[PDB]
Amino acid sequence: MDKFRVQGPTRLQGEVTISGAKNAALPILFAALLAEEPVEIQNVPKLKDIDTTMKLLTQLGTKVERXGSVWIDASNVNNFSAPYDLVKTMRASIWALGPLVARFGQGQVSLPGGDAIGAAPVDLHIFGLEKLGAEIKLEEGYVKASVNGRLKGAHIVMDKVSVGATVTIMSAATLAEGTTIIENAAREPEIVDTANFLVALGAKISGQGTDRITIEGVERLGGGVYRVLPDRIETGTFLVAAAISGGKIVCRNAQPDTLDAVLAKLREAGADIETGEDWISLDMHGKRPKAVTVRTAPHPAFPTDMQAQFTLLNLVAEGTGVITETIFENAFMHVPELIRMGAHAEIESNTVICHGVEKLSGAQVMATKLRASASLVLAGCIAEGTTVVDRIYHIDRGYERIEDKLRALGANIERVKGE
Repeated sequence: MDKFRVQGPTRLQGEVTISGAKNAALPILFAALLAEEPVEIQNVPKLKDIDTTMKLLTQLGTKVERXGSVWIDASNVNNFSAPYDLVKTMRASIWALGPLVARFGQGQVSLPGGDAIGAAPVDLHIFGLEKLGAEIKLEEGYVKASVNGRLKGAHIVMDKVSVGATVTIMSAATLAEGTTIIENAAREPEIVDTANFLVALGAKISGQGTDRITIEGVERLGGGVYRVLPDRIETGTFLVAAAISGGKIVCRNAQPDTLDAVLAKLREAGADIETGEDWISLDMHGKRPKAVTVRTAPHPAFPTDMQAQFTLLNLVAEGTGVITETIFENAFMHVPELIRMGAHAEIESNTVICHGVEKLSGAQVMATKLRASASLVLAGCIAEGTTVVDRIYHIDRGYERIEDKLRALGANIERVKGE
């Protein structure tokens, strides 16, 4: 079980190449089940969930192989069931359902369960599939779907914005007879990416990125090559790394338009930002950041996934700032950790009041979730002395060897194995 040992302080500066977004690669990989011809998915990160997905696809009869790309040949899918053993660690497995029933008229996915009635994300997926005409059975620890003939286009109104269900409905609708309109659709850049992938295969989709997506069903989907978009949260994390350390960083393989709110917030904190077609640069000029006000909200507003990083920024900024969380409740476990490192903060309901200090001090801190976790590593980089971040498996789930990227930026960081 790994930990990170970090020696600070170190200015984070230089260049970093942003990885493809896991959250776009996953739905695209599942959508490839719809493809009749070979597909090459480029820019796919090397993360556990990708491996799990490859294994799942293979179980269905898909030919799969990987490097930076993942090659999928779903021409011969011949099994329509995703078993317990293969789905247990990954809820995104539900994404196999829609493509299977849309293309083959049948599909089933194991449901580990555990969610309280009324707190089951699968519900929205089932809702959408039923709207499309599928018959759904909950039995034998599975969610089973079937339809005689083609799914049928429908006007669907989502009662809650769900990235997961939006992908299931959009994907399955590409092979339905008629037009499907998804009202209250999720707007995430990852949704736009998946839609663009589908269109590259021959689908007819419009409205992606807005609250209303319209899909005109087609007979079949083909194949080809598609490049997954950059990870916007990873980009944000590296931008913040330079912002809190007086550095200058250039993020390569980036997509500026997915980060409007984040860039604008960084500007407020005093950063000098430049953008290009596929890059973003941030320069602090050796200066300490200025405190800012942050309010999380649905895309394209400030992302909840950048909250911890901005909290850290405020904690070492000049002035007093407030971070308000409107999406996820209780997303503040990183705060007591930071306070152990010398930060000054008060948690008040759904907000964190930040009193910026000049320098942090190293400490033994614990990761307990992805973002707050990467934030702890960043704090270690700029803190005085030695910091040990425990439970880094959290970070590993969402960042491709973050220590390597940080090292290239000047960090003194070591992955400690305990051997």
